[PDB]
Amino acid sequence: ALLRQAYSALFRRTSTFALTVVLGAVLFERAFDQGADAIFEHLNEGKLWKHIKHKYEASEE
Amino acid sequence: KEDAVPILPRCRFTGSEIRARDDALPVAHVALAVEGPGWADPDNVVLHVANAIIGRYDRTFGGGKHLSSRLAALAVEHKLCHSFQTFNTSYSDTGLFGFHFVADPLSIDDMM
Amino acid sequence: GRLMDRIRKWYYNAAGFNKYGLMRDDTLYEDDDVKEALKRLPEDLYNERMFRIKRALDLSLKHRILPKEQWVKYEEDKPYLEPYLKEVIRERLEREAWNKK
Amino acid sequence: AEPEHDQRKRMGLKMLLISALLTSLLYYMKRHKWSVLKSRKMAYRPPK
Ligand SMILES: CCCCCCCCO[C@@H]1O[C@H](CO)[C@@H](O)[C@H](O)[C@H]1O
Repeated sequence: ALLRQAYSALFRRTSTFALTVVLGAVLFERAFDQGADAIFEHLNEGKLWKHIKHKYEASEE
Repeated sequence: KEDAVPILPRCRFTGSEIRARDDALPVAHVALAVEGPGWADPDNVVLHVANAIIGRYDRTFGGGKHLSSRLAALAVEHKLCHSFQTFNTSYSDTGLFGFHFVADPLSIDDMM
Repeated sequence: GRLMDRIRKWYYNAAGFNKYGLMRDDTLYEDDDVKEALKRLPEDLYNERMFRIKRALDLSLKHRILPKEQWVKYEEDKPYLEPYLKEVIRERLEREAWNKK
Repeated sequence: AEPEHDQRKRMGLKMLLISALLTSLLYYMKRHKWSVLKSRKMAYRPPK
């Protein structure tokens, strides 16, 4: 049972609860950003500089 | 059937409260407890030792402010209650580990 | 005829405090006269008023009302405080008048 | 007129998701705590 394990290991002792929030945040950020940026760029294919950049990026004059 | 001892259906414990208020009563009584293990469990030995550390008090204890029980000392120093007791009431399959105290309306909060 | 009575009974139901189980007098704003009046109420009337009110606040925090059956009926609304409140105001006006003379 | 345009919108996406998430979470917590008063029951027991 994850809930019980989670409770015993993470949420019971206030010290571990804080550690879970911090470590939880560090991991949430990394994931959340990559995901949102991922969604944003897909919803905007070929419109961002990232996308068209190659045309003038060492391929002109 | 006649010589078999019946096993009783288990009793579910519930974290909850019941408040019977009557401001016309001189002192307030408060009891708080968590579920205990029940007769057979060895822990009951430790629980009782625990209750011994906290102990009990009542305005007629002469030890007063020097009583070893921290709660007792505090109750004295700050006039926290008329009395208080710890208990570990056991039952076959369950029990009640808690404490009960008697205080004046305006010191219930600090005592608790 | 029974016009004033049709109106009153109407407003009474329009008001809606009866849905909380409160008497008209339970809804009074507690200014100075009302406070004195309340101190004169007999213990039983006072404790009943207190429960009705506590009950109302609990219904209010829950965003509920009483079942239609429990609603106070216009004609069964007991004006338990009006008598005291009138005397308190009578006494006050006497003093005010007298202290002027 | 507004070079921030794209960044601003990218930020709006994150704001909404975190907003959706955080609001639900806080709704549950508010409800969890109040549950005590929401379900509370009382009775008037005079020595009548
Ligand atoms: C209700 C709480 C809302 C908080 C939303 C936090 C989201 C802010 O996220 C922002 O996104 C930008 C675009 O990728 C980045 O350039 C910023 O550095 C980043 O802080």
